[PDB]
Amino acid sequence: IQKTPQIQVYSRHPPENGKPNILNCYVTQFHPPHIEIQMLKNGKKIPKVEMSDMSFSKDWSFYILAHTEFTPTETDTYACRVKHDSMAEPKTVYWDRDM
Amino acid sequence: GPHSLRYFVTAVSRPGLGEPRYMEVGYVDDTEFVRFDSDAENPRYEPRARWMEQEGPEYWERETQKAKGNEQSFRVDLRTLLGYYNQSKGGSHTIQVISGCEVGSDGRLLRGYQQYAYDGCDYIALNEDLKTWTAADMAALITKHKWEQAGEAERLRAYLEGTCVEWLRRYLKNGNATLLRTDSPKAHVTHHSRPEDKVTLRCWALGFYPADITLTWQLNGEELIQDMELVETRPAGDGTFQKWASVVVPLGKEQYYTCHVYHQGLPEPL
Amino acid sequence: RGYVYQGL
Repeated sequence: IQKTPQIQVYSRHPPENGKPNILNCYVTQFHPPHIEIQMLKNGKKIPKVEMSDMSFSKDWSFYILAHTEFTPTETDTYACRVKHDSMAEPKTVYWDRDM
Repeated sequence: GPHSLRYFVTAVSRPGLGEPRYMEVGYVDDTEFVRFDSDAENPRYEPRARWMEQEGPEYWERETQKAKGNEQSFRVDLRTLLGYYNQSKGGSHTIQVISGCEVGSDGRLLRGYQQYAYDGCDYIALNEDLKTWTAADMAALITKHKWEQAGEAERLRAYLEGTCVEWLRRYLKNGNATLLRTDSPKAHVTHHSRPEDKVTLRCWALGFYPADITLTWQLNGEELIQDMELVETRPAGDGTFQKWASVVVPLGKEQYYTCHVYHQGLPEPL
Repeated sequence: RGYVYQGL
């Protein structure tokens, strides 16, 4: 049928305000393969974001590892959003860097 | 121990603009090693892992060829199922498949496979007594009484126990000490007020390969559960992975807790 | 190696 993504936003290493880190988004469990993925710094869609290859898993579900560079502050806010056919409106995900 | 040589395939109907997509990636163990994907300048079946890149044109070419032979083969399959089900050519349709053999703990065959699933849900499977097949749905029964008819069941046996093995070991030799070589993790905890009754502490398992680990909070003896929040396991750009688990510990009574990370490239007691 | 799948 349609399996509904379950997003997962996170850095690569740890946050240190100043040090130019990588924020990743990683969408899991979906069917069918088409994915609208956007990563958003304070409401304003950053455009330099890297899809990786889409591959499936034994459940018959797909997975893709998106990400983009960044340089964290207390000020800034970073989110990921997924537009997939199982959910109506897009599911955004906010990054807690104590998570 | 043993090994894999699975082949996961995807063909999607892209109705309107676009001819069906074709993707085949052959994994080795979990170590990803070959791909083909109709959405490339040169729709290529070329490498992955440097080691496959130490081969030559009769493996590439016949096998780029072999794949393309599959592209079209499927793109016919898509029209067919569509029929079976009495579907309107309109939206996308998805055909997946996993194929392969596990090498037993000595160099021969302890496992053999063949799955088909149309639009996420099982369609066909080959059942182990590499002769019986199982029709998942009402219309997988259809291929049954044909696939069985001709020799597409019997002719497989051979691919598996044969080629799939014979071939499989070349790979497990040319990229020998590559397909393994564990990755020692580095860990810590990070106390976080949440608040003044309690303080969430949290465990950091990050920097490992293979993909697996098993973290735990042991309150001195008792292995804690219901206090446990688990992140399930996830890749981190680098091809390192990461995981973490946490607990809601009485403010004050923090030290009385123990963090536990266990992984095969870690000689870790308790 | 790869397989030459057919039928369906």
